[PDB]
Amino acid sequence: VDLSKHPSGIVPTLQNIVSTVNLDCKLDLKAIALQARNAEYNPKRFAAVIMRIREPKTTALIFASGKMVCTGAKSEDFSKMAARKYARIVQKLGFPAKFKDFKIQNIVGSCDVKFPIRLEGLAYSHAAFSSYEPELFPGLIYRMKVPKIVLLIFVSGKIVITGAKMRDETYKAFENIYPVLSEFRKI
Amino acid sequence: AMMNAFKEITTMADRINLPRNKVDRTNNLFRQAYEQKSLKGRANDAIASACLYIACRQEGVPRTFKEICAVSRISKKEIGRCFKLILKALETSVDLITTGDFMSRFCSNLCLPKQVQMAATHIARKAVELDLVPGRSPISVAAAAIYMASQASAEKRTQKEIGDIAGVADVTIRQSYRLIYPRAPDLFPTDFKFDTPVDKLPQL
DNA sequence: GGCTATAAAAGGGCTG
DNA sequence: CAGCCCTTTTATAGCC
Repeated sequence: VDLSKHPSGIVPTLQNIVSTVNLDCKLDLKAIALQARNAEYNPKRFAAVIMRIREPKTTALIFASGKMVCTGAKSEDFSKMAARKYARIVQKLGFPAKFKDFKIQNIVGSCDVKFPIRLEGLAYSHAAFSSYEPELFPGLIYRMKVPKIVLLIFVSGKIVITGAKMRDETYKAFENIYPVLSEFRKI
Repeated sequence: AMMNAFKEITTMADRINLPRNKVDRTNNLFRQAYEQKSLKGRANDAIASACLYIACRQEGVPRTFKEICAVSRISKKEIGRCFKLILKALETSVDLITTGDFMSRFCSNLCLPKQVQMAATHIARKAVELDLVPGRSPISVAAAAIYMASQASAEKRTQKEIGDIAGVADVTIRQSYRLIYPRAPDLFPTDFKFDTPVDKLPQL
């Protein structure tokens, strides 16, 4: 691990990265639909071709403006990589693909404290940051001060930390909340 | 928008039998979610419902989301959503909701005696005290406990009868019930009666 | 399976 | 006519 950086001794495993990239070229979704084959375009529900590729297992939403969105990648670089492969596809279809403006927009990651948690004590103690309605969702939606990431503590110890643009914010969240989780460990 | 909103609030209140207290407080909440609003495109009677939800609970007497909805039209979703929005807006929060919170009402609609109520209420607390039902919704636990209690008395009610009033589903009630059944003995009151004894309670 | 919940981008849609 | 919603991903999990 690296107790200097992950004092908890647990390092959140990244689970889904969402990045956007602007191809510049105005796309013909109608066209792109007809030959892509790994795509899926339905003007009906969603106004964007939905193409997917094996390795890295990602999914892209492509709009007739050049703007693409890559989701599913389990890593930035991988999100980036796949985003290139999409452009090269659009490119190999007859379009002026340009990899302008690529950016990481959200890093979803998960974790396991390995001990059950007394959510109510946490929901009660961090009133300002927690929302725990078993009636609406079985998780305690915690909203961290800094960084501005949302965690979703559960009774089992599994954590889910969303909202990060930089994988390190993800780490800064967990280490922040870990000694709160430990305090409310189930007896 | 506001006055006519209160027109409906009262209608809501009445249908589910709410006295002046929460019925007034819900208007006071609603008037504020107009001043200290930020509830923009939200239904005015969604802001209302949620208010007559955050109200019942602040009065120490809450009813399930399903209960408000069944006097509302605005989905459980929206009342769940504007509810969250409203607490944040107004910088306020509530108290959690527990086993012995719906026991009074659930039992009255179920038409059971004080005997059954008390035991269900003691079972549910020990179910939790004994951590027998880890991540179960308190409503579920309660409806479960109410089934153990009642089934061990004369005045019994079925899972479809309990589920129907608790606002849960037999499947779900079965889930918690079966989780607490193995501790049935340690869960009852002690001085509990017993038209049917524990060794006889439905295993489920 | 489905629903509910969290974050995030894209452009059009429906609207209080 | 600012504001949410649709669509796609992912971890997680109780209720239907």
